[PDB]
Amino acid sequence: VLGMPAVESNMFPLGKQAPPFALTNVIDGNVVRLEDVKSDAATVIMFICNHCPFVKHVQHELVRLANDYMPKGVSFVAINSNDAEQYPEDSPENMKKVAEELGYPFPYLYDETQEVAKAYDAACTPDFYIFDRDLKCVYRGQLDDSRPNNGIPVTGESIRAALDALLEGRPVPEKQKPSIGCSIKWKPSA
Repeated sequence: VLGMPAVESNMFPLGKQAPPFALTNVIDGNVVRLEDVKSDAATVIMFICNHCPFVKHVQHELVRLANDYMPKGVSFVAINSNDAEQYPEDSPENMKKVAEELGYPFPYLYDETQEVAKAYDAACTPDFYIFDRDLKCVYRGQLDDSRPNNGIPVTGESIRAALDALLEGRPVPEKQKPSIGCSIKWKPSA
C-alpha cells in the first residue's frame, strides 16, 4: 500500500463564527490576526500546502481570483498547517519561496501547532471558507467543479458566485459541495 488517500472537506457549520488565529505571514514575517482580515463584505480563508496535486490544480486561479476581488474589498488569507518535519516542502522558508514564485497577493501564514486547522476543522488541501462581514461562515467547500481528473476548466465559479452574492446583498447559493485534496499532514496525537 503506497501513498495516502485523498480526503473531503468536513463542512464547517454555516453560521458559525470564524475561529481566532494569530499566525506568522512568511512573506514579510508579520504576525497576522483574524481581526486584521475582517472585511466589510467577505473574508476568504484557504488551507493549502506546497506539494499536493489538488493544490497545484488551483494555484493559478487563487491568484486570478484574489486579484479580481481584493480590489472589491474582499479579504484573502492562505494558511499552511502541514507538519514541516514530515513534509519539508511546507516549511516556512519554502512557503516564502513559493509565495514569491507564484506571486501570492495574499498573506501565507504557517500554523505550526495545527490548532487553527483543528478549530476550522480543515481536512484537506485545498479547503475553502468564506465568512461574512460579521465573520459568520456563509460558504465552505470547493473552489469550483473542476478536479485534476475531470477536464473541466478551472474557473473559480463557486467562490466567485458566493462573493458576488455577498457583495450584492443576496443569499449565497445554497448548493455547496465539499472540496477534495491531500489530507492535512497532522502531527502525532499529543
